Amino acid sequence: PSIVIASAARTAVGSFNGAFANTPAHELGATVISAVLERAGVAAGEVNEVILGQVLPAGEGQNPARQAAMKAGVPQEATAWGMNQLAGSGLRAVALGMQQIATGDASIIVAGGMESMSMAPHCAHLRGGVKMGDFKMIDTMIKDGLTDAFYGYHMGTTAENVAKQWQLSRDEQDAFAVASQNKAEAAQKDGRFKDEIVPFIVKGRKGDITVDADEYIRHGATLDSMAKLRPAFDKEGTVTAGNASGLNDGAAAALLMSEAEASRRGIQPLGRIVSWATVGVDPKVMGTGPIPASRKALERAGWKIGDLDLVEANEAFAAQACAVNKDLGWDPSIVNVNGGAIAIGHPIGASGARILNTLLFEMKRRGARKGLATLCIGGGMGVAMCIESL
Amino acid sequence: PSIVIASAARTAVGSFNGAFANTPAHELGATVISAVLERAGVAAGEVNEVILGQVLPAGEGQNPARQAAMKAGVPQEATAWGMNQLAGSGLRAVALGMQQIATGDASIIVAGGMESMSMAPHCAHLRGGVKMGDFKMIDTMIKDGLTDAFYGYHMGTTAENVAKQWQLSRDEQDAFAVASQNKAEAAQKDGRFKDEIVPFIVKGRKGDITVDADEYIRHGATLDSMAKLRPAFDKEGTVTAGNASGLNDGAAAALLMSEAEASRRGIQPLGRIVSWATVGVDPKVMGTGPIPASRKALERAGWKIGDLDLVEANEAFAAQACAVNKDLGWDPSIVNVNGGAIAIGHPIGASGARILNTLLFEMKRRGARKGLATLCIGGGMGVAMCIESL
Amino acid sequence: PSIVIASAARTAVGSFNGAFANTPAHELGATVISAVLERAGVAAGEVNEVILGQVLPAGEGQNPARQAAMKAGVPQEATAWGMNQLAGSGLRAVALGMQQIATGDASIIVAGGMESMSMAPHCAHLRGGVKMGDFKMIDTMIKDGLTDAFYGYHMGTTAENVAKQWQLSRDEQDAFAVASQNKAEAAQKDGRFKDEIVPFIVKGRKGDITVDADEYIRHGATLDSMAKLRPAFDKEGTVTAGNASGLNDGAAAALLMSEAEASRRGIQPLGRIVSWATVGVDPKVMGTGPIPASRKALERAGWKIGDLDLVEANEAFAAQACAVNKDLGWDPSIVNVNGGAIAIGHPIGASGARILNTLLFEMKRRGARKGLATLCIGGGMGVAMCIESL
Amino acid sequence: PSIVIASAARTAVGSFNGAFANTPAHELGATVISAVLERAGVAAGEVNEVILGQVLPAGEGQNPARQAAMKAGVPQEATAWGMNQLAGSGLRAVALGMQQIATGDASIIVAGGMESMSMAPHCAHLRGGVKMGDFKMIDTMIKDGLTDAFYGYHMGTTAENVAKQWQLSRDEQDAFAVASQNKAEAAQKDGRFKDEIVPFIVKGRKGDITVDADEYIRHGATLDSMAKLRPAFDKEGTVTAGNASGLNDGAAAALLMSEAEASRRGIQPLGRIVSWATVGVDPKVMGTGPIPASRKALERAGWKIGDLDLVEANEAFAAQACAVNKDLGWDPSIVNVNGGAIAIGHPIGASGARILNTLLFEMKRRGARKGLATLCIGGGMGVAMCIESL
Ligand SMILES: CC(=O)CC(=O)SCCNC(=O)CCNC(=O)[C@H](O)C(C)(C)COP(=O)(O)OP(=O)(O)OC[C@H]1O[C@@H](n2cnc3c(N)ncnc32)[C@H](O)[C@@H]1OP(=O)(O)O
Ligand SMILES: CC(=O)CC(=O)SCCNC(=O)CCNC(=O)[C@H](O)C(C)(C)COP(=O)(O)OP(=O)(O)OC[C@H]1O[C@@H](n2cnc3c(N)ncnc32)[C@H](O)[C@@H]1OP(=O)(O)O
Repeated sequence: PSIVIASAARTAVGSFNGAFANTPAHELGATVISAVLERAGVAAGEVNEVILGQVLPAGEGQNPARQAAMKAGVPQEATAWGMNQLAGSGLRAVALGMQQIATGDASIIVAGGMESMSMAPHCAHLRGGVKMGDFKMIDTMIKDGLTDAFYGYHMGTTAENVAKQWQLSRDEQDAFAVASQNKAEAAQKDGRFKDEIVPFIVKGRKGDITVDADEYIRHGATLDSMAKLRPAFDKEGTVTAGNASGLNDGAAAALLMSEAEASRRGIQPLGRIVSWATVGVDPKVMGTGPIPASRKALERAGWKIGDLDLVEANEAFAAQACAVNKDLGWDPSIVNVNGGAIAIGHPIGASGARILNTLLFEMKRRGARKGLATLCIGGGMGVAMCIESL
Repeated sequence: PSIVIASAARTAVGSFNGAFANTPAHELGATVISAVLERAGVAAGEVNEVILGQVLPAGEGQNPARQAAMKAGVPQEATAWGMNQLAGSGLRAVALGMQQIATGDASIIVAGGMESMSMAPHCAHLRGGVKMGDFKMIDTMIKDGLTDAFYGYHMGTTAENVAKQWQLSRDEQDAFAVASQNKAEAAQKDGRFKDEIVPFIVKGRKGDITVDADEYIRHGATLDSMAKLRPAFDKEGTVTAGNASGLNDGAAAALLMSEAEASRRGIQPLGRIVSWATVGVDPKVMGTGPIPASRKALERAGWKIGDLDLVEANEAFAAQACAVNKDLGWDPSIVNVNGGAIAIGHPIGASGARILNTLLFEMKRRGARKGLATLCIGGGMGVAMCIESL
Repeated sequence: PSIVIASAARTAVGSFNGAFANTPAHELGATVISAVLERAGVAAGEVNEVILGQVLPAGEGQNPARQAAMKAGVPQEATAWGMNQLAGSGLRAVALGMQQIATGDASIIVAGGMESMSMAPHCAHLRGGVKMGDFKMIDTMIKDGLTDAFYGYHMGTTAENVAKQWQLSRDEQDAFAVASQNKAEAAQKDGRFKDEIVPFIVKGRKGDITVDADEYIRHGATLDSMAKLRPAFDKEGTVTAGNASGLNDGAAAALLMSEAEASRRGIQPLGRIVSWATVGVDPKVMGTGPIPASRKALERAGWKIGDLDLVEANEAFAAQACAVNKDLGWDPSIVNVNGGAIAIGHPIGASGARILNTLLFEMKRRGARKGLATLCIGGGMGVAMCIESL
Repeated sequence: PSIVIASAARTAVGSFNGAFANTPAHELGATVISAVLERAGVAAGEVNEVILGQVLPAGEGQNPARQAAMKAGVPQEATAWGMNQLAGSGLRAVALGMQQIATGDASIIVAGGMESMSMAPHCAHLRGGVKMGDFKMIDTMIKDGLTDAFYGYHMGTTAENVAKQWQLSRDEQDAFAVASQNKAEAAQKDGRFKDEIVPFIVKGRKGDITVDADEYIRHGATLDSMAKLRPAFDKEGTVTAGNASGLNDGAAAALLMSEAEASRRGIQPLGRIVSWATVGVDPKVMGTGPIPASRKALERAGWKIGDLDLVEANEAFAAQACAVNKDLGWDPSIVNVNGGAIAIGHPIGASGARILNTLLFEMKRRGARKGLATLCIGGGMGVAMCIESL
């Protein structure tokens, strides 16, 4: 069983309280699903199921994955469900949809992730009531999306654990965060984000606004701007607003069918899916996931690391990214070539569906036979997926 | 591939704000995880991945699937995620774990669902700031759990729609409710729930308490007690609190491995998952969900409906319950043999693993060979699984 | 000018989240206004102004004093206002009422206080908009009621400051606390709170409840009960939940008019206001306020301490009550004869009027000619009033 | 007994979330207390009591009046309290101050009001808990300040009710509004608010800002810009954002003492308090309050309406201001000569002292012998004060 990605589409990544400040995630998910179908000329009524990862659904209504699907006119017959591997959420959904087809329980899947971090509420358990005293209204975005459940600290503190263990400096992490801005701003001028991006219409009261640009890419980054920042996590630390990724909005997807099914419908696929994998690492050093998780995908497929021609390794942080870059020892010239999540941004639940899209469209453009996407996960996991263009 | 349910367990079901009014889901989760590990004779350190369905995770923190696994003594090298097909979730995860093994990506999965509706917070988007005027604190249990996202009313109003369609009188709905309470009260006194129930110790400042008994079952439910209430959703309707299920907290799971992997180890499985299916219908009549699902399941197993010896079909509402039974035509004596959710309760994400456990253990207890699990789903779906005893 | 208290009344004092847990303060106030009218034989039409002290009106709506008056049927042509000198309020309002009549601006005043500490809300300033992370919902009872504005600590910490300066042992404070409970119980049992209490009907869906007993008074309070408690404010402190007053709900009032006005109407008044005073003291030892205030009241009356026949000195804390009695040196057997606030409760803005009602109705029953009510006040003040029988 | 206002002062009136956006009301009051002292040449040590009207003190901590007085160096031996008669507050506190001196209980009183509508929190009663279903976080500014407690509608609705009863057109309201702005602008440019205003230093982190101008006053207000607004309260209405006052922050105060005392000190007082009055009306038409209150004040003074040389009548709403002027029939050319609240702003509990400050300083400037200040009050009341020059 060979399961292909016939099409792929992603919204631009927005900035926290930015383009998509008041846009429910499922609206963004609605546009990517319509966009994969439109691109593959498959009608929404041919879609068996919609699998969207999502970390931050509080307030958004029953099963926002279904809410996306219905708004893109996937009929009532089809099915939709969410899931959560935090930041591996959006790429694991592609694996799960891939698995729906190899097991012969669905014919055509649309799988990705969606994320409105801007729209995440504050919350508090108030059923028993609060007999007396102050309490905290909690930011679900931070609590459910960015804080470890086991130690109680921010994910910036787990990338910092990788900065002392691998001895990565404050200079070296500025040289990756600037080099991801530089690579990404080049990309954006060059139009290389055009193909993958499907524009989204933010419906306003005094005028619509079509968003087709990733707005968290700061233009023309020097080094002295990065190296004059103040650590956001430790107070004698090395991770900062500039070498860590952002908080973002965004949705992203891929359209799945068997390889036989694409070629019947006259569809030249972006890739085949050849393997994946998911492993666990010490939570304290959660950024290291992409290492064992790339290894096991690369073993399953039957590929080495030197084989690879193109790689996305989500830059949740600059500490974690460099560490996965070092241990695996692959050519860093082919890694995050149109930049990564520092510059682009990091919409948690969508982000793995993002870097899958960037790789598949850049793989097409440049002529790379073998790609790899990978994402470190909070709690200490890694996830990966080896691709092969036809 | 031929996967088998080696072991299974669940907590008792808690009343709304009752025994587990302050117990986080993942705590209830860890207890059921430890349970199936110990019941199969597999050590936590052999588990590859934990899949928990869960509908209402806001405030609990990062990926409660990982929190339940790590607490239960599963080692950091394994992985963990959750998902949301609403009331279908807890059975869906078992099917999702079956595909990991079938696809050659996991040896051994723990799969089920967990839900604390007690612990679901209220919430509000408060980033913009509220310059003036009231804003709503939104009950996430009601918003994300029980409210249709397209039609804007409760699930119980969809039960009015199904009742109106199927011409199911109030007197009929109350007679299904009282039976389901009478079956469950009978099964409680007779220890038919003891096997599957694993006690949960609620730790407290002032005394540990062991919960080993479903507390939502009302003893000696009479036809008058059901017939004295008012309609809860429609002011000239039929659906009341007596003939719908409640708001509850619990968890439930199953350790899945290939059939061969069980034999090596001397485990006597509680079932082979022969076939599974999920179908979509109109959100207005979401209770009809089980109908196309149970029929597609049966088609995938190559079974006729008259081949089943046992059925658990989830009792969200006595209106939809009566109707699903009416269509499929199976003997109602082999349906919810030990009562259903009206009596036992309806902890949403957990329900699908809840009824599966119930089916598995009565399937063992009476020597039934063929069994089917099914659940209706908000926003217009159903899910279903055949189990066959070894 | 010679001003009399023609009539007085109070609700029973409710326990925190007890009998009045969901009764707005103005509803309690409305019953006492109606009662002082009924007791004097004065019609609501004849009232000029209602003045009600109240510390925690947040969320009750515009000017709760006007709500209470309107509810009691005081005509729209009268006026009403609220005021806040913390625990002084309910007494200070009476003096303020006296001054309307003494300056010829009113003939007929209803004055006192009202408080629902149970109904006091949690709050936060949210107009700016909170960009990110967690914020504090503030208990307005604690913040606006019980915390010193200059030093940041609870009123109980000022009770420790007084326990330290006056060298007041834990066992001395406990014996006082116990004696307060035992004298309150004896008075309650003997019917001594009957004349002052007007019953309050708590209107309830499933039945109305008449509350006519002070429910905070513990029956059979033992010295061992007090002795076993942990210090509530300082870990090597002496002040506990037992030897401090509680958090409580109630209202109390007095109907005033000139002595010649009472004479024409043939009313036998409860008392003439001979004098009153308010003084400040250091916030840190706020419980000492009654010292300077009572001395100043007595000076203004032309009375010696030895001339008093009965005293209500409010029992915020055993520590401060003991300091006060020690310094003034009045005969302790004439002070809080029927118990005090440790036993009865401390509904802040209402307590001044509460202990005036107690003073006035014991004065009448025992035939005492000369009386004095006094209270300490948060932020460092006291208030005192001298009453003589006609 | 003759009471004089020896001195007076006010902060500039701040725009809602404008200059004083994060300044607690007691900090504004502390600056005005300091200023009346300095302007009278009276030391803070000689103050007996501070009395500050305030409607919205939730979350500011214990008795903000005491907080203001202490910050101003008023010694701990003095006393301070707050009161609430809504927009009547800041004036009635002055009459209450007078009465303290008039009955021989104090020699020296600072009295007025302070309000921060910007700092007023949102709130909710959460003590019992919220077992299920949505609940509102209530804007305390709207709930406690601006909503009628009997009818449940905003004060702007009482204004409409007055517009309809007095048959006041939109065009007439708009005219009056534009006249208020144009007159306030003129008075501001010409320096007429300089004497009354004390500057307030907003303490910053990146620099202090000195505020000494009333920032709500729109410069170059056009009739067109009033006329184009949509009714704010009634969709076929008349009352708009433009012909209503605003939501504002500010404080104001007067230092009082006897006339014989000011003579001893050699103070030339701003005025003698000759009479005051407060009267109730129907809540539905509360804007009319000033009518019977001014009449009652004039009758107490022994004055005819035509004896007045200057008047401040608060402009809560153009509709009610116009009705007041119609029924009383005083020359509109002597009313709100420097504009009113539509232009200047309406910090509720501070406004009655705000307009007293404007009457007094204009009375001084023009040599006007007889004045009157009056306000309407939510819930159906009025307050008025007569002032004579010495
Ligand atoms: C503001 C002003 O201007 C004027 C003033 O006068 S300042 C005074 C204002 N009022 C105050 O400061 C209130 C003082 N009291 C308090 O703050 C609170 O009651 C407190 C903090 C001291 C207690 O906190 P709490 O969490 O509500 O505990 P609470 O339930 O009341 O009692 C604690 C325990 O002691 C027990 N207890 C209470 N009173 C007791 C007594 N008299 N004897 C024996 N046991 C007692 C209770 O049963 C409870 O036992 P359990 O936990 O096993 O059930
Ligand atoms: C409590 C008591 O006892 C006594 C009393 O007297 S009650 C009186 C107390 N106060 C009140 O009742 C408050 C009355 N006012 C309000 O509640 C509010 O200001 C209001 C509801 C009327 C308006 O509030 P809002 O929703 O924020 O609208 P707001 O932004 O202030 O104004 C809307 C428009 O009016 C316009 N506006 C107002 N005056 C204008 C003028 N002179 N020229 C041009 N435009 C003007 C603004 O330009 C604004 O346009 P934008 O949308 O482009 O910004």
